[PDB]
Amino acid sequence: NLLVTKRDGSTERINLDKIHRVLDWAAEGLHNVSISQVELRSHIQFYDGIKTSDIHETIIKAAADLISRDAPDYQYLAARLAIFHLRKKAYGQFEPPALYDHVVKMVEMGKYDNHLLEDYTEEEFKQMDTFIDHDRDMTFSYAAVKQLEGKYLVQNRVTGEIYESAQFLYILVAACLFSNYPRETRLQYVKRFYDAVSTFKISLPTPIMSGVRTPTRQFSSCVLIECGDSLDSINATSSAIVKYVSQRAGIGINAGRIRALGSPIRGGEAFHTGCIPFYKHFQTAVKSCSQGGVRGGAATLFYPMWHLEVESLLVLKNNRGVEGNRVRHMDYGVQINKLMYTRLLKGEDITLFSPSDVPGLYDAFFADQEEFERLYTKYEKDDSIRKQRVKAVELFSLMMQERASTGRIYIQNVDHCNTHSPFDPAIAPVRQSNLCLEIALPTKPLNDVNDENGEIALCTLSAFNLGAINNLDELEELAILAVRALDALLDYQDYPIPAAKRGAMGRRTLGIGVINFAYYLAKHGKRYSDGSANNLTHKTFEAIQYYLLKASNELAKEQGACPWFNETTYAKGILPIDTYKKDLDTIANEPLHYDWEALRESIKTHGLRNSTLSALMPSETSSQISNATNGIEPPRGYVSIKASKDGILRQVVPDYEHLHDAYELLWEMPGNDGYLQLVGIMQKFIDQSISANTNYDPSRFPSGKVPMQQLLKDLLTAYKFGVKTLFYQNTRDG
Amino acid sequence: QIDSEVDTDDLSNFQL
Repeated sequence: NLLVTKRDGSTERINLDKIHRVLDWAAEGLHNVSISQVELRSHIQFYDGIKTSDIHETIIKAAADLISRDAPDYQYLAARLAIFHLRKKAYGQFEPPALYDHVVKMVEMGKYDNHLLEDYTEEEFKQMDTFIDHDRDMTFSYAAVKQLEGKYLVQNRVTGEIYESAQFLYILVAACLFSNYPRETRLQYVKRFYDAVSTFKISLPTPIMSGVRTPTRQFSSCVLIECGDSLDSINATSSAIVKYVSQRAGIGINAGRIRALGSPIRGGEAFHTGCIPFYKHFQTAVKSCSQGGVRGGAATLFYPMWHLEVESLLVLKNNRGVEGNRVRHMDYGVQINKLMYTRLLKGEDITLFSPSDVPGLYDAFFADQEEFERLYTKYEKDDSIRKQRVKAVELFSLMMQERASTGRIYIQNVDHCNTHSPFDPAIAPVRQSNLCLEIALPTKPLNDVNDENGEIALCTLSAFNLGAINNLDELEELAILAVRALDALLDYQDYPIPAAKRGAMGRRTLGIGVINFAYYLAKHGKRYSDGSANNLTHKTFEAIQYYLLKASNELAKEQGACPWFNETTYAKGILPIDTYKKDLDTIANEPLHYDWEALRESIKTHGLRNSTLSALMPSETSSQISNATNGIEPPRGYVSIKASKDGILRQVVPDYEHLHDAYELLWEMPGNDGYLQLVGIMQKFIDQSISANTNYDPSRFPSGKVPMQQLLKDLLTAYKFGVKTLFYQNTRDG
Repeated sequence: QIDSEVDTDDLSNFQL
């Protein structure tokens, strides 16, 4: 008989034909999927009085467990089944309610913002409902649905109730972002943005995806804080971190100016103890709202290579040492410039100084390399200055050894960040990066949490899916929607600290990047390691930068340039194509295809809405939702395995069936040269920076040990092609 | 595992 129990807890008789119908429905259009195979595996686990929800979970998992490279279409079979179960779970039926009724109910329950009902009329919601296509939920993959259900869809985390479906999320994010638009164009934009996000052309960050439409206003994910050399600034920095990590933001801290251990105690401020103690205080601030003082909340601290305590700073995450000299739960970014690299090449020494003892040096390091060398050589000979000399080879090897063993000791080439940038280094120099090393914005130290003369950088992100466009001229529409939606967001969100508001309203900085790069290269028949993708990469990143500046320029015409537009190089008629590292000319010969000189003039005359537009970030979740390869990285394998409460999550790279031999997997690359050239070509056009990785496989080297020579050679190649920063170092576990 | 052996004579030619 097999009794089935329902949601109200009432008994009906099992209906095996109904189940089969759903399976047959879900399978429509898929290849190599056996409905019988799924029925055999799930029916055996049924029993008298099994709830209906449990039947749904059982068949979902059955299909999920058959996902493989040989039958990738199980990804969709499981997904559709999952979508079906979520529909019934939220609406009690498959067919979603009308938009207007849904929004009314959610506003009354306190789950949606009430401004939605004030900002749009019932007729306008009826119009919006005709845009929605609920059948687009049938295009997700199983792993995507799991992320949607896990961290995007509005739900009751305690009771496990899901209140909405993907398409209401997409339509309402659009509705909120363009709510302040004139009624003559408002809904035309709403429809276009909804089409772009629901068909995976534009990806949005997690915070936006889960919050916009709900009553919250906290959407910042990266804050850049610069700390001055004083107890008041140390306290302000610390207070600012606590406020921002409680809202789940990644922090990027510049603590380079703090004077060295021993330096003259100046003002009562016991700076006799040096950097370490204060670094430990920033670590506890970063972990202040973390479970058991270690999980959640992250930061990357930056310091110059010539700091007098650099040798103690470089081994802070070494897992072998006294607790009083170790700050293990933060990542560090070392700041280098051309002079430092020269000393290494010539086999000379590097002189270490405390920032407080060398007037003008620290600022010169970022804004003027000629003045840096002048001051640096002067102070080397000045006998009144406290200093220390170390062999450049020793310092560079100590740094690289720590980078290699932890993977988390990053590099920032400060000269490249200021000679090739959107900002004028005399007025607004770039002095640090963020958590994942792709943001590069100007900052100013605070003397108090509420100091209005300080500046904290924030950046709003998003990305273009290179696997969902047919030709590069589709980026014109996409760039308009991406820029307009994110610029609206800058006025929509809250700012807990005055200095953060200042930078956002002054410069209106954005960071739009790409996902699915590997897939894109595979379908064009190119690889990473042999130089075959150089010209296509050049051509592709010229289109992205060109259309992003165009959209921003059009927006400034309409609504005015950003208040501090005059501090940008763009304001003086200087473009990315005028300041790139000239060595790039030897590795790419593609011509420019767009009219940059027409654009040059327009920017000069009407200005830009946003000071920065592009940045290439990492991405795990966004890419999962659109079944795309992460950011610009090569896949580690054809199938991704992730752990979940419900089971093992598998995801097959896009179009594996036809492109398995076209892909070039991470550990198939012979080395980092090909990849480092592509990053250099991308950096010619990007406003900010890229999260570049370096990868090494021990089994490709004699005795299973990566030679220091190879590590330093790749460091220098990166520098030669204009790479601004370097993120993770991946070493193989084989 | 790394082999800490740097040849400064080999790196010197490099052009930044």
